[PDB]
Amino acid sequence: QGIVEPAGTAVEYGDHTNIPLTSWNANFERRTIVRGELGMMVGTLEEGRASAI
Amino acid sequence: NFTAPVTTPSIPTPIQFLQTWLPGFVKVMTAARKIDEIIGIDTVGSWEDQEIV
Amino acid sequence: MFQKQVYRQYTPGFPGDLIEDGPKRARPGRIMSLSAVNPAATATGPNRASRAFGYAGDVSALGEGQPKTIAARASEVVIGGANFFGVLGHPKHYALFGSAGDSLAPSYDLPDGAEGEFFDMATGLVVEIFNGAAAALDLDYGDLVAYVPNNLATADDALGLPAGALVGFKTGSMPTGLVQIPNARIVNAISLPAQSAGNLVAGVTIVQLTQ
Repeated sequence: QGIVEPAGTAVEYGDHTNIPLTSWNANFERRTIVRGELGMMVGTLEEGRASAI
Repeated sequence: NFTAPVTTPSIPTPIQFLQTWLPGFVKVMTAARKIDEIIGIDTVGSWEDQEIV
Repeated sequence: MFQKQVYRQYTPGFPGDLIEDGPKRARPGRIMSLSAVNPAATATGPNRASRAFGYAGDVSALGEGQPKTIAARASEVVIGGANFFGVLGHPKHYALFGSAGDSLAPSYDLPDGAEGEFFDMATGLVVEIFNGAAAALDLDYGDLVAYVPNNLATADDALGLPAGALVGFKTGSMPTGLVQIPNARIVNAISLPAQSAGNLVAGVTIVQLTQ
C-alpha cells in the first residue's frame, strides 16, 4: 500500500511575477501471506457401521 | 519554517515497474548428437519386443 | 548467459531435489535464528538448503493473555540440533528475495522466521556431501551419513565444517563428534580429493536414501 503526501504553498498575484509550483512524495509498506492445510480420510466399512446410528 | 513533511522524502518510483523482461529464455547446449546425420534412423520394431532379425 | 563450457551430458539433479519417486515423509517448520540458542553455538553457518535441521520447540501457542488459542500444530527448528528433524529441500517452494547488495542475485539460503519443508524419508534425494577426515576418500554404494551439530567442540572441528553439513563415512570409521542418521545410505558412487582447513572442498552433490 502507498501514500501520496502532496505539497505546495501560494503567494500574491502579479502580472510579471514568478509562478510558484507544487510537488509530492510517496512511500510504501509491505505484509506477508500465510497458508494452512487440513484433510480427511474415510474407509468403506467405517461408513457402513456409522450409518447404523 | 517549512513545517514538517510527515513522510520521509525519497525517490518515488521503485526500480521495478521500470524493467522490461525479454520474452524468451536461454538454455544450455550440451554436446552435439550426430548419430542420425552419419547413419540415419529406421523405425522397424515395436515396443515391449526383445529381438530384431 | 554465464555458460562458458559445454559438457557431454546434463547433471542428474540439483541439491535439495527429489531424484526418485517412492515412499516419502515430510513436515513443515519455522526456522529459528541461531543466536537464540542459550549455550551458544560452537559451529555456525547459514540456513542453506540440503542441510540437516534439528527440533527446537513448539510455537503453536498463538496468544498473549491468560487464555490462548491453539489454532495450528507447528514446529520450530534450528540449523543444528541433537534431535534430528529433517533436511531442507524442494527449492521451488521459496522466493529469491535477492541479496543485500542488489536483487536478482543468486541466493540459496532462507531467512530467519521463514517456512520450509524437511524430509525424513525419501527414496532418492540429491544432497551435497562433505569429507570429515581431511584425506582422500571413496564412498561406494553402501555407506552411512552424519551431520555436524552446533555443540561440536572446536577440538573435534579442526576443519572449518559448517553448522549442518552432511558427512559420509565408512561402517566403522565414523568421526568422533558427528551424529549419525539411522537407516541412511549413499546408494551412489562418488570420490573426494584431499582436504585441508580453510581450503574445504565442498564435495560433490550425490544421491542419498534417507530411510
